[PDB]
Amino acid sequence: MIICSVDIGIKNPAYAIFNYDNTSNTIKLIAIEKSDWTKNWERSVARDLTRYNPDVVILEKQASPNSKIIYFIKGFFYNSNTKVIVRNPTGGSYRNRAAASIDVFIQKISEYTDYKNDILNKYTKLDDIANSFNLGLSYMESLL
Amino acid sequence: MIICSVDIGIKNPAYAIFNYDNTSNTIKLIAIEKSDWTKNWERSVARDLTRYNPDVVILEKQGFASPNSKIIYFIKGFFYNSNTKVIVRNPTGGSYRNRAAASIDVFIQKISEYTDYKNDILNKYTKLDDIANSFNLGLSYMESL
Repeated sequence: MIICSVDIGIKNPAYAIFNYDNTSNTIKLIAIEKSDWTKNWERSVARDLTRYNPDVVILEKQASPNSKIIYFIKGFFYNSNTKVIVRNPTGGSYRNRAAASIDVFIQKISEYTDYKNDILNKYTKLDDIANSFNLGLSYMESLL
Repeated sequence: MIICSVDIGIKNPAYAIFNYDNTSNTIKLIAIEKSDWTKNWERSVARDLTRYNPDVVILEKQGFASPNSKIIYFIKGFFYNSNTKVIVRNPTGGSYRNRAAASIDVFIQKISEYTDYKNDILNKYTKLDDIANSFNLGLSYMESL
């Protein structure tokens, strides 16, 4: 089973891709990447989602130009075999949320990837990365 | 060529289906029906759009603050990379009731040129707002053709 969580944005989208092994009840992080959806966001989203052929897609619940992406994905995976689930954002002011997410990320990712240093060196801004990672985790917590 | 114009609404959706013959430069109305998208709007929209297998789909432009852009972009994703083109068109002044009145007048007087089935269309559907809207939207698209 392949899981695709997506922090949705135009200038700063991000996606985390997990592999779910129901046999071993374990979870392995495959890849988190920062994307760009400013030039033909439709084709960019289709590409980025179908790249790894996911079994389930997790979208962050958000008048914003991102609900169009939510429903574009919903229509794009409707007649397919991929389930699209929209989840709530994974307290305080809205500005504190990104800091809490980055802390939880930098402290929780080491259990899943073993590739922490290169992820931190490649991507300096950890907002959307942390958001997608925590969104995927919050979905999979309901599974186990 | 089959053209599908869609007046978008949850409790009051409507769709007009035209047949476009580029050879004869003529246009024939096939069917206009009022739909219901209150129970699983996703399945309802997929059903109503794939019903006649259209070559092009015409969608009404809606603001992001309206609960209908979700239907717009659901359709866009639903027909993406397919052989059906999805085009969003502008609404075909004053109050919404004056807009609907002008649309109903243009509809009730212009449909007879295309369907020959005016009397039964008027007898079946009493409220003509969204029906007229979808018909005029399809016409406004084909005028560009």
